[PDB]
Order: sequence, then C-alpha cells, then structure tokens
Amino acid sequence: SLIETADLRLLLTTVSTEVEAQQLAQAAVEAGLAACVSITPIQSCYRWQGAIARETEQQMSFKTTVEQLDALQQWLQSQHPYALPECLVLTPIASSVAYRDWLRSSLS
Amino acid sequence: SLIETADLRLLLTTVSTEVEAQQLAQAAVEAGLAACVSITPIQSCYRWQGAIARETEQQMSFKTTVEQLDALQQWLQSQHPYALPECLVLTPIASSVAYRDWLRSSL
Amino acid sequence: SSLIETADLRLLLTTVSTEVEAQQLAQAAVEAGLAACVSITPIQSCYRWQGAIARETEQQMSFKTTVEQLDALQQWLQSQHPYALPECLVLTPIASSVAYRDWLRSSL
Repeated sequence: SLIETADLRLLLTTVSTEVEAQQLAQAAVEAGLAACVSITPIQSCYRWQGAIARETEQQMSFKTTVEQLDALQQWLQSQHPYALPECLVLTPIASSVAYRDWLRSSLS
Repeated sequence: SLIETADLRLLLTTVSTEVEAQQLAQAAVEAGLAACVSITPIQSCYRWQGAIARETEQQMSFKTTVEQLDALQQWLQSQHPYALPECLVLTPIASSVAYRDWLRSSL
Repeated sequence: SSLIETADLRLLLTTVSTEVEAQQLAQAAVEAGLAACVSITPIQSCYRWQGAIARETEQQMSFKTTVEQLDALQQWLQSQHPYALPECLVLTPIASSVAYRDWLRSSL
C-alpha cells in the first residue's frame, strides 16, 4: 500500500518543558495546523552565545502538509517569541494511502 | 568513509505499548525485512474519533532497503496492532561504507 | 523567522550504548566545531548479532551540522565513536528558519 509522497512534511522543533510541549501540541492540532505531534524527552548539547550547555528539552515532531507548514511554523514562533527555536523540516518520500489521506483530512 | 546513498530507507510507525513494539521489532528482523529497528517512548497528540487525544506510544524506526521496503510495509500492515498505522518513509542521503554494507548484507 | 529552503544542513544519526558515552561524545563534537547541536534520546535497538536476535538499550544521537563539516564529522567519529562499526545515517532537512540556519552556520 505504499505511495510516493511529496506534499507531507515533518516539522522538528524543541521546547524546554514537558508542559509547554503538551500545550503546544494540543493547540496546534486543535488549530488544524498539524494532524499529529510526537513529543520525545531529549538532552541537547549546543553552542549558545560562546558557551557549551547540556540541557533537557522536549523534541517535537509535527506532521503536516506543505500547504499548512508556513502557518504552523509562524504560529509556533508566536507561542515562544523570546526563543530562537530549532526549526528543521523533513519531507517523507512515501506513506500509505490511508495514512496520507487521514493526515490531509485532519488539517484546516 | 562517508558515501552518498539512495537505496536505504527508514520506515516510521507507532504502536501503543513497549511489549507490542518489542514483539513487532523482533519479528521484522527475524523475517529479514528490516536490518534493525529502534524503539523510542513518546507522547502523541492527534484528533481521532472526533476528539483531541494525547496518549503514550512507542515510536518505531525500521532500517531497510528500497528493495525490501514494500515487503516490510505489507508485512507490517498484516501484523500492526492499529487499524490505521502511521506510515512515513524517509530516505537517508549519506551513510558510511561500512554501515551501508552492514545494513544491506543483513537482509 | 520565515521558512527558507535549505540544502546545506545535515543531521547525522548514530547510536552509542550508554548515556555517559553519548554525553561525552556530544560535548566533544560541539567543542571541536563539528556540530552546532547534538541531541541524545534513550532507545532500544533490535538487530541480529552472531546469528541471534538482540535487543539492547542504546542512546540515539542526532548531530546538527552543515554539509561542509559532514565529512570531517564522520572522519572524527571513525576515531572517537565507542563502536568499531557505528550506525551512520544522514538526513537533509529541506527547510529551516532564517534565524535557525544562521545560528547553526555561525556556530561552526
């Protein structure tokens, strides 16, 4: 049942706290900006303003379409305006018809 | 030993429980359909059945080749606990010579 | 904050066995200028080893870098990774924000 896909997108970002991740995920789905969101606890080590830090974060992966992606990304920024958040987008190359159709059905 | 690659695939899906994930991963490797499978605990938020839900799940990532991918997905569908499984496929664009060779040879 | 097309960012994925190993390798890669950020996630990995199915705890690592540093990062992993034959899978994000891409590039 695999089909080629070019219009699905995964938006990856991080936030510091579980509570923020949960709230952002719920509201993005309610807004029709993403169909599904996963939240994974991580540790991140990074260069920021000269120094190296290791902090706990929540990795978020938002499932959306190319049509909703800009709106989603801008909306997420609006939710933590003080942050320069991680923003990486991946394009899946295939999916199932049913999963693709469900995902597209979930967006507004 | 970095090489450009086009024939490797990652198939992403989720299941509800650790037990389900462990069993499905083992069976896929046993069948020669995936070289290796990672399992990561997540929380997932989505609307289903008219209502927004947040539930704990296990993210699975199956490493395979383009040649085995259809067989893996057909198998996974027959064996997956969900009526509508997540199915997303990524293509890595580079690997190491040794890792690519391991993955392909293991199938 | 707007999304822009990106072709020169890379995510290198590998695993190690322990949290300590992952923290040390991540710190060392950032210190050497080979990655801007490294995330670490505990996982289980299932694979066949010596003819038998194994399932082991591991740490999934994701190194955020540029195409220009990718070869040097992989070469450095040849010497520094704890495993003789590490996982090595590289993804290319297709978009990012201007701010994030600029942060990542300026960190290296």
